Amino acid sequence: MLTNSEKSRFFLADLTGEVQSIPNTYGYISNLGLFRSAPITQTTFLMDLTDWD
Amino acid sequence: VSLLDAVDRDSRKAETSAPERVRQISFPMMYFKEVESITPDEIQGVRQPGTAN
Repeated sequence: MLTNSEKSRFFLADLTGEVQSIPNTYGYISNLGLFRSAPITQTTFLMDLTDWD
Repeated sequence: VSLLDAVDRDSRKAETSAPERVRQISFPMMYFKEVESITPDEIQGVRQPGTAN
């Protein structure tokens, strides 16, 4: 794979592939599966608490 | 050749012709020379004018 030289339109030079960088993504807690989905139809939800002795 | 001159009859007289001639000559000749060379630097990395890469 050849391309135009660095400073001339009449000379050729080779192109040795490419090198790539990608950001890190940890995502450790998400893999534990601790959280359970609970979709709702409204913009807020309620809950009730109780106890005795 | 040349024209004959009339001469008397009773008095025998005559005419004669001259001899021929010969020469010689020589010729030189012309000489021409040409030189050319090919070097690797004429090929290394030189793009073909009509096409890319």
